[PDB]
Amino acid sequence: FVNQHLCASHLVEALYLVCGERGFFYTPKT
Amino acid sequence: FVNQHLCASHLVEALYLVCGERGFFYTP
Amino acid sequence: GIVEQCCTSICSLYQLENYCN
Amino acid sequence: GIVEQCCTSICSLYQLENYCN
Repeated sequence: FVNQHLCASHLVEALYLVCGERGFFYTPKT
Repeated sequence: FVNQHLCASHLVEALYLVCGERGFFYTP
Repeated sequence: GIVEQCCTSICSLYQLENYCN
Repeated sequence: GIVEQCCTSICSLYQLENYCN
C-alpha cells in the first residue's frame, strides 16, 4: 500500500506540484 | 487603523478558540 | 504556513481551521 | 507546521494546499 506520509524531499516536491504558479514558503522547523 | 493580523499570543489564542476540542500543534 | 498567512498577511476562518488537529 | 501535518501525520490535499503562497 503506498506510504501516505509526505516527508523531506517528497514533501517539498508535493508542494511544488500542488502550488503551481502560486509558489510556496517551505519552512520545516515551524 | 484597526489591525486584522493575528500574531504571537493572539495567533495561539485564535487557534485555541477555533480548534476547540480538536486541539492543535503550534511552534513559534 | 500559519505565520505568513495569518500574521504577515490576513487569513480567513477556513484557512485558520485547516491548521487544527 | 507542514511536517507535523503531512509527514508525522497524514494530510488532505486542502491541508497541504493551505501551505501555498
